Amino acid sequence: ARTVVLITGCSSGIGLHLAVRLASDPSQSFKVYATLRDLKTQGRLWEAARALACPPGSLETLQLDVRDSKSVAAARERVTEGRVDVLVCNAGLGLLGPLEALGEDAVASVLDVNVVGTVRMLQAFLPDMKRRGSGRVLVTGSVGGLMGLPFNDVYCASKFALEGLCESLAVLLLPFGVHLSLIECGPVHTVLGSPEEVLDRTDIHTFHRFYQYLAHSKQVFREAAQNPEEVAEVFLTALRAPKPTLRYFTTERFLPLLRMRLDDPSGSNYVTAMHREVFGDV
Amino acid sequence: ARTVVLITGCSSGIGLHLAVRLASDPSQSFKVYATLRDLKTQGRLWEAARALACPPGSLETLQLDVRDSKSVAAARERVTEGRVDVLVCNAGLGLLGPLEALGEDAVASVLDVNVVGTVRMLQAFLPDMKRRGSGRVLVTGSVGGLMGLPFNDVYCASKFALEGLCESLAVLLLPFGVHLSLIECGPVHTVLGSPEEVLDRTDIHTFHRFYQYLAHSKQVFREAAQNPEEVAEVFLTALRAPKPTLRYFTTERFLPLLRMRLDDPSGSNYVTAMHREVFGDV
Ligand SMILES: C[C@]12CC[C@@H]3c4ccc(O)cc4CC[C@H]3[C@@H]1CC[C@@H]2O
Ligand SMILES: C[C@]12CC[C@@H]3c4ccc(O)cc4CC[C@H]3[C@@H]1CC[C@@H]2O
Repeated sequence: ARTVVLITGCSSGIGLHLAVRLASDPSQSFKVYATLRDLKTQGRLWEAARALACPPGSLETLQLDVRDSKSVAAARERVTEGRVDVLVCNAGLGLLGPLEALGEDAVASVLDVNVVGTVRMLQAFLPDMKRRGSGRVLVTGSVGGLMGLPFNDVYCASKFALEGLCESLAVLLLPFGVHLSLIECGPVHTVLGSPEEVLDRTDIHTFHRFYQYLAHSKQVFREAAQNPEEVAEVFLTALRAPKPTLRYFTTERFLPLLRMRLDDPSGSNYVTAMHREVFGDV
Repeated sequence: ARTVVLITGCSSGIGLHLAVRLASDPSQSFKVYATLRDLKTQGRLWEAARALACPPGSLETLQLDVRDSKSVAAARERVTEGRVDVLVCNAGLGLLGPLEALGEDAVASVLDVNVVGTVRMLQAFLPDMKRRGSGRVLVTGSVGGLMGLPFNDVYCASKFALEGLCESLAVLLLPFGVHLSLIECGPVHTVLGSPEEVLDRTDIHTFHRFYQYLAHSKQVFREAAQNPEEVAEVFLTALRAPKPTLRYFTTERFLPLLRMRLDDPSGSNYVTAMHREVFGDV
C-alpha cells in the first residue's frame, strides 16, 4: 500500500502488535517492514498476521540488528519503495537488578541497543525525510524515561536518554516538516536473574529490598498493565495527528507522580514518595 | 587529611577547580585523589595546586580511564586509606553537531564515558559505602540533562541518562545512609567540527540552523556563564549538607524554561518556546 512503515523489534510485544495492527488495517493503506534482530523469531509475527488476515504483501520481515550500522544500512536498501514514511523506533532491552550485580557487558548492551541503536536508525533515515520535507518518527518511550525506578537504574538511564535525544531533535525538526513523537508506555501485557546469582553479587539488605520491589511491581502490573491493543492504538493516534505533539501517554495513571516530580526540582519529594510507595517508611 | 575524596576528570574545568578547592581548604580536612584519563595532562592541575598552596599530601593524581573497568579497579586499589568518603563522578564529554554528521564511534564514546563510565565507578565504589552505611556521591549534571537542546542530541541523551540513573539509585539508597546528588550546571567559564566537514555531512538548511544555534549559544555563554569558583562551591555546599537533596542547581536562570517544560507534559510548549528562543519563528 501507500504509507511505508518500518518498525524495529517486531518479534514480540508492542512491535509485533503494532506491525500486524498496521498491516491489517481495513484501509489497506500501510505497507509494513517489520524488522527483527534474528529472523528465527519471526514465527509469532506470521501467526499473528495470519490470524488478522493481513493481505499478502502488506507485511514483510527484514533482519535488522540495531547494534550494527551495516545491518541498518542493508535493511534500508531492502525498502523497495525507496522511502520510509513512518519510522517506528521500538527495539528495546530491559535490565533489572541491583546496579552492582549487573554485568558491564549487559549494561553496555542496553545502552547500545536502546540508545545508540535509535541514533543509528535516525542517522540512516532522517536525512531522507529532511530532504522530502515529510516523515513521522515514533519512538517507544516508557514512564521509566520520565521518573527513576529502583532496580531499573540502567533501563531508566536508557529511556531518559531517549527523552533527551528526541526532545533535542524535535526543537530542530519543527521547520523541516518531520515529526517526532515518543509514545510513553506504562506496563503492558506481554528480564531477571537467579536469586542465587543476585545474592552472590550484592548484600543481604539490597537483596531484601529487591524482593520487596519485585513484590510491588507484580502488584502494579496486575492493576495497571494495559492490553497491547490499547497501546498500539496510541501509536496510530499519533501517526494520524495532523500536528503531532512530542509525547503521547498511553495512560494518565502516573501523571500525578510525574507532577510531584516536576513540582519539586530538588527531587526530594519524589524520592521520598517513591521510596514509601515501593518499600515503606525509612 | 580525614575525608577521602575521589574525583574523575580533573585535567581541566570543574574537576580541576573542585580538586584544588578541596585540597586547599583551610580546614585541611580533605585528602583528594584527582584522577585523569591521561597523566600527561596533569600539569594544569599541579600549577593550580601550587598557586593555591595545597599542603603536601592533600592531593594525589591517579590515572583512571572510566572506559575501562580494570583501570577503575586499579585506581580503587591505589586509595591507601582503603575507603572513599566522597566520590565525585565528573568525567564527561560533549558532542555538538547535526545528528547525521556525528560519527557512530563518537556517539558511542560519549555514552560510554558519560553514562557507562559513571556506572563503572558506582559499581566499584558503591558496595563499600553501602556496607559502611555512609558515603556521598556527587555527579556533575547539566541543565542539558533537564531539557533538550538542538544540536546537542547525544550530549543531552547522556546527561538525561544520568538523571534517570541517579534518581533510580537515590530511591533505593535512602535507607543505606549513602547520599547521591546531581549538581546541575549551566554554562561555566572553562568540541565542534570544521564547517566544511559538517556541511559535507548534512544539508544546507540544517547547516544554516547550526550557524544560528552557534550564534545563540555564544550569546547565552557571554551572559550566563558562571565562574568555576562559584560552581565548585555548590559541590561543597552539597557535600556539607547534613541531608543532601537529589539535585542542586548552580543557577536558577533556567528554572522557568524547566517549569514550562514540566507544566506541558505533551512537550509542545517547550519545543515551540525553545525553537523561537534559539532560531526564531517557524
Ligand atoms: C517501567 C514500566 C512502567 C512503569 C512500571 C511501574 C510504575 C510505577 C511503580 O511504582 C512501579 C512500576 C513497576 C513496573 C514498571 C514497568 C516495567 C516496564 C514498564 O515500561
Ligand atoms: C548545556 C550547557 C548549559 C546550558 C546552555 C544553554 C541553555 C539554554 C539555551 O537556550 C542555550 C544554551 C547553549 C549552551 C548550553 C551549555 C553548553 C554546556 C552546558 O552544560
